[PDB]
Amino acid sequence: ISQERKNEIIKEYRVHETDTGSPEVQIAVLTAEINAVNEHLRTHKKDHHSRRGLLKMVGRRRHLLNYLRSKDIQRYRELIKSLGIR
RNA sequence: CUACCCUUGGUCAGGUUGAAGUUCAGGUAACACUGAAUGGAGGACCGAACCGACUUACGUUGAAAAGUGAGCGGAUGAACU
RNA sequence: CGGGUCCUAAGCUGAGGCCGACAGGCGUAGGCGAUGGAUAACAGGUUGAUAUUCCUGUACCACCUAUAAUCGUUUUAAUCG
RNA sequence: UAAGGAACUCGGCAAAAUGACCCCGUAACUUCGGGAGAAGGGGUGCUCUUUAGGGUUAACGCCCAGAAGAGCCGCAGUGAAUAGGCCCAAGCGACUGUUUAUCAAAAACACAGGUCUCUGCUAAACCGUAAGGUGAUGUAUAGGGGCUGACGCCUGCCCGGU
RNA sequence: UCCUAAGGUAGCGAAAUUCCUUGUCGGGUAAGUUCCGACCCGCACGAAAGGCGUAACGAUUUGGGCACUGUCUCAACGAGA
RNA sequence: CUGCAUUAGCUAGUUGGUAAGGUAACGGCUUACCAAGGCAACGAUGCAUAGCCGACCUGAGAGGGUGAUCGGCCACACUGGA
RNA sequence: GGGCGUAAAGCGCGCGUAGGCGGUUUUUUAAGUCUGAUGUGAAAGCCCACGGCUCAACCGUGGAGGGUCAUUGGAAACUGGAAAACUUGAGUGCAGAAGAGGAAAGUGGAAUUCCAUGUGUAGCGGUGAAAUGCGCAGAGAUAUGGAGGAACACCAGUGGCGAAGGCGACUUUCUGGUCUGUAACUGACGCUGAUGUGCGAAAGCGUGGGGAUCAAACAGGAUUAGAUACCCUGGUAGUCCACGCCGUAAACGAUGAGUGCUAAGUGUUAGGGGGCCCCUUAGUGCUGCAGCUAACGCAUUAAGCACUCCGCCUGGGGAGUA
RNA sequence: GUCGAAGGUGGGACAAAUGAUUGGGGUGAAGUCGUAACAAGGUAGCCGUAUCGGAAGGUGCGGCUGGAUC
RNA sequence: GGUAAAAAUGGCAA
Ligand SMILES: [Mg+2]
Ligand SMILES: [Mg+2]
Ligand SMILES: [Mg+2]
Ligand SMILES: [Mg+2]
Ligand SMILES: [Mg+2]
Ligand SMILES: [Mg+2]
Ligand SMILES: [Mg+2]
Ligand SMILES: [Mg+2]
Ligand SMILES: [Mg+2]
Ligand SMILES: [Mg+2]
Ligand SMILES: [Mg+2]
Ligand SMILES: [Mg+2]
Ligand SMILES: [Mg+2]
Ligand SMILES: [Mg+2]
Ligand SMILES: [Mg+2]
Ligand SMILES: [Mg+2]
Ligand SMILES: [Mg+2]
Ligand SMILES: [Mg+2]
Ligand SMILES: [Mg+2]
Ligand SMILES: [Mg+2]
Ligand SMILES: [Mg+2]
Ligand SMILES: [Mg+2]
Ligand SMILES: [Mg+2]
Ligand SMILES: [Mg+2]
Ligand SMILES: [Mg+2]
Ligand SMILES: [Mg+2]
Ligand SMILES: [Mg+2]
Ligand SMILES: [Mg+2]
Ligand SMILES: [Mg+2]
Ligand SMILES: [Mg+2]
Ligand SMILES: [Mg+2]
Ligand SMILES: [Mg+2]
Ligand SMILES: [Mg+2]
Ligand SMILES: [Mg+2]
Ligand SMILES: [Mg+2]
Ligand SMILES: [Mg+2]
Repeated sequence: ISQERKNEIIKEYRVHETDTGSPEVQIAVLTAEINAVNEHLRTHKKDHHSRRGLLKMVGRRRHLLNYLRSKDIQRYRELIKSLGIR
């Protein structure tokens, strides 16, 4: 995804100004990137190498979503409805 | 008459099975996929009309120059008319 | 009411035309040709023998004649097409 | 129709047996569809009592349709009539279908599929002396002809002869 | 060693093909020229005049069970033409 | 406190509830009714094998093997039912 | 109280689920842990002591011991639980870097084969030597043109990239990962990974397309005792493309992954920093201590020293068979 | 009358024995055929795969060194 | 660059 679009996503989900590392920001950007590669894979179904990157991104999102639910369930519930992930 | 064909018409009680697809639920990164429900496929199933003619008995100067009786096959189809 | 004085399918025929010892074959325009399209009447009564056909009652369709509310009256704006 | 029960016979030919509906249950094998109604069993009348319902109605009523229990009668309750016999193997043909009108219905024909070959379009092929047609108002994923015949696994060697 | 264009492969096999032949052995039967399995000395199988399998299907051909019975032992009686 | 996954599904009185009956007694123990539960890779279900233990044999120990005599508990009494 | 480079043994390689394991500080709790008390763990036996049998065996008596036991009282370091912090791990941002990483279109040039003509002539081709073959119906050779498929010389390097298998003309589009610096941010969010789930050379299989080259099978020639080979001339599948299937290789570093620690010297790839030199990060080679090893060897790219987790081994054959 | 041992009937499951015949394995004469591997084993060998051949094996494709004189 | 081609076999003991 473009740095412009990424920056827009950070601003939408940043917990505080200057926040770039919160699970919310990281999950949101990951969600965008997963969708973009899923789009690539629809046209290019035999780009196995790119799909592997997508699999790693899905796992990293899962692990952060696991951590957030563990720490703050409200923050989790708000993030999943906002990003439409479940 | 009969064979095939052309054009235009008609007919096929009732019962059964339950394809694809779809929807919902679950499931997935997205798909596969799973379960219900829905759906109504087929030279599909059983069985009358109808069409046929496997067996057998009768009939054999016949009721009949090819039939009758009892069973028998198909019966939405390459159907029958 | 069914058919004709309506329509066309397959098919048949076919002015000229094309082809062919002859006879004749083929074929265009155009015709003909229902098994289909279009198309205005029903109930009751009645004979030994006919009936949506006769009769009784109540209808419908096309056309004609007359009188016509109204509308028009020649680039026409009433009307046919 | 005693007793027997295929001893009959070329051969169970014919006959007998099975048969309805409901419930339980159901194998090898398989192309996963099937096989299957597999098979093998159980129930079925009438009366009374209690009692889930559904359709149509304001309701009543009417129509449909169960369940449980307790009784009654006969040799027997789909009390008549009508309604699969079944199973295990082997050959052949995949299959539905077609055929010797009137001695053969089949393992024969056809078939979807395979393959070879011809054919560039006024196509090849076919009918006609021709004209004119079919092919096709189609155009090589098409059309004619030969052979093979679902599907699965396969399909070896020989071009000397014709 | 001789010959050929090349010498039949896989699979299958007393077979819708096997003369000899009721081959031989095993199974099934009290007893089986049929049948099934196996064997291979294939008279004279063999790969699209296809080879070998094959679920489903068959008024197909074939062998064996269960049930059933006047088919039979072996006939008898009754109804009707 | 036992082996086997070349045993992965198992169960319909089954899991729970309600009521009644029944038992010294609690309880699906049983029976109607209602619901769809219960169990299982932390090995259910199946199959095989086996009485269990105090002990006993061995081993430096940790372990391994075994379950005579004696004592405890359980089960059985020709087989099966009452 | 053993191992898995070469002896038997690292899954071909990822993505991940359960499970196992997990950085630093504080506070608290007390499940594990530690320390007592109480009850109980029959008797017999074992063990120890003593006593009785002439001794011993044996008999008797008293201790001692035997729980993964229960109940209850303390301790709190560690493990666990709870609460609150931290930034070193792990990520994110920001600023840079290189790359045959992947997918899909498009564009080139060399060469091979075939076909068409011109010139031209008696061979060409091939081998150890031959022959089959091709050619005289004009071959081969040479010149020019056309058709088609496949692969990309030079660059090119123990070079680069990728989890592995792999990836080499160029262009564009889409897309994955990695490294350096910085220290915005988050704040242990981590590691491994049974069962799962994907990817996976080549050959092979299915459907459709394509067919230059090479080439199982197959056919000639030759060699040979024979030659079902090696060599020669041909040649089909296949080799190529698409989409499915297969799921295996000495899929190898015969070396599982993660983390930290432990002499040096030298080359190279992509960076960073400071004065050609020095320092530094991540790769990639060679050489070589300590240590390790049966030896060979390995040696900061461990096969050294450690901790976590997974897979695997237990004589050979039968057999990777039934 | 309910329940009910034993018994009967039926379709399945599992186990063991046996069966014409057939398959590979093992062992055992100094049997027959060839010579595939070990040396550059006389075509380096081996791994996966495909196909072919009396037999070991051959050949194609990819891979490995656990090969490669000068 | 090469390269000459062909080039089989030989009981178990001690
Ligand atoms: Mg039918
Ligand atoms: Mg009849
Ligand atoms: Mg039928
Ligand atoms: Mg029928
Ligand atoms: Mg005419
Ligand atoms: Mg005229
Ligand atoms: Mg008419
Ligand atoms: Mg009259
Ligand atoms: Mg009798
Ligand atoms: Mg009798
Ligand atoms: Mg007889
Ligand atoms: Mg007789
Ligand atoms: Mg009969
Ligand atoms: Mg047939
Ligand atoms: Mg038929
Ligand atoms: Mg006839
Ligand atoms: Mg007949
Ligand atoms: Mg035929
Ligand atoms: Mg042939
Ligand atoms: Mg015989
Ligand atoms: Mg024949
Ligand atoms: Mg033939
Ligand atoms: Mg045939
Ligand atoms: Mg016992
Ligand atoms: Mg010891
Ligand atoms: Mg080894
Ligand atoms: Mg490895
Ligand atoms: Mg004691
Ligand atoms: Mg390939
Ligand atoms: Mg060659
Ligand atoms: Mg392997
Ligand atoms: Mg380094
Ligand atoms: Mg050799
Ligand atoms: Mg060799
Ligand atoms: Mg060969
Ligand atoms: Mg010797």
